[PDB]
Amino acid sequence: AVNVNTNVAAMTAQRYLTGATNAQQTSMERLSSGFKINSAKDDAAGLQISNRL
Amino acid sequence: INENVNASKSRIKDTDFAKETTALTKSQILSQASSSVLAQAKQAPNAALSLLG
Repeated sequence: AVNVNTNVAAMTAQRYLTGATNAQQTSMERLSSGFKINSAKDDAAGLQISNRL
Repeated sequence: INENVNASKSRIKDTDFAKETTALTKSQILSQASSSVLAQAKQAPNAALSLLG
């Protein structure tokens, strides 16, 4: 059916665009800093050992 | 005592050119890596124009 109140395609494309944008932001932070461990979210365990090293 | 005092002053005060030149080159590469990431980031909001907004 064709409806104008809602657009399922619009919601899905937006969601995958926000996920892709999040991937772009986390990646670009990695190159600029040079570290793949910039916050506990990336790796909580890996951050702890790395700081100990 | 003059030579041994000077050598101690060397280990503390004088710079290690081998280690410092490496630290300078590393810093430059991160300066260029951050600059490149910045340019890629400046076009992040430009995608909003593709939304015809």
